Amino acid sequence: VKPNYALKFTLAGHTKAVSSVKFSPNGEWLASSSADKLIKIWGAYDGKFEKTISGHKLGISDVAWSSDSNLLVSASDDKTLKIWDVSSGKCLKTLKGHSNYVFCCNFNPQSNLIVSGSFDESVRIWDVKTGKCLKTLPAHSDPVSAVHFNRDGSLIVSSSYDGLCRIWDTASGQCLKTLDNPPVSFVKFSPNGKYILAATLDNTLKLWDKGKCLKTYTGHKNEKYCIFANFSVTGGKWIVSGSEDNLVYIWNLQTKEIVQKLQGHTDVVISTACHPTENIIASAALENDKTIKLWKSDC
Amino acid sequence: GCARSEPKILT
Repeated sequence: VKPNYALKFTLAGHTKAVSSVKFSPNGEWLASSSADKLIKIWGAYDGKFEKTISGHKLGISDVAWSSDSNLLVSASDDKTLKIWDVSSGKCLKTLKGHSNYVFCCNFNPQSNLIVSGSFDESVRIWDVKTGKCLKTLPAHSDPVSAVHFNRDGSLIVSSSYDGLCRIWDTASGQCLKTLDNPPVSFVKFSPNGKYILAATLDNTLKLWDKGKCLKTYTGHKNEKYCIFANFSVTGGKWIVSGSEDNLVYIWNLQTKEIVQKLQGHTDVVISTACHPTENIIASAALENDKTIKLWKSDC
Repeated sequence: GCARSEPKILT
């Protein structure tokens, strides 16, 4: 039992490396960010280009949606985040305070807060309404590669090149858990909150419960980039990630076997995303490629 | 040009 993702659409238009793609929670849209300093919005089901959003002064490493699908936040080498009204394309707020590139970002499920991680080694928590920084966590001793909230916003998980994954109490700022030593290049909670998936730059993904690793997925290449990984849960239960051999890998969540590889890109697949209700994967690639692809499966 | 699209050099 394996999925049968097949290519349906190629979303071309960025003019440099794509950095991150995300489906909107309502399923209607895909947002992408790129080194070309733009964000683009695309139809999730037919890949139709919808709009270009502009204003960052340097390349963008991440983008993320608010719960209601009405706002985006982006993280840029310009040391700022920006909050966007996706209807109008306008920048509502510029979040200033990091002292080096902002690398990763996310809303909480309430979407009154944004969390960011930076090459400055900190995690910052921001008020969406005022754009003010509410907390700066001295979270890591090297760049922060990922930050994500759990399902009720009560926890944040962060990962870093310093080899640590840390779970934080949002409200108190306290570190509740620290999860060898390879750089941790990506982390996220599962769609239900109960697990975390972490990538390390030794070509390994791990599913963690107790502070214990329950599964390890390997076979792909990941020694250089902060590649997004995902749980796919609309059909069969898979783990999905890009890879530095230019493929999308899909693994069986429970058996850990590779069940499909998707071939379309001519550079590192930096980012993948899984649609919230249909079996659709978006993939995006770096400078030699510059495209996003939409793939669909019957399971 | 962004941080995500530049490699973390190991060795």
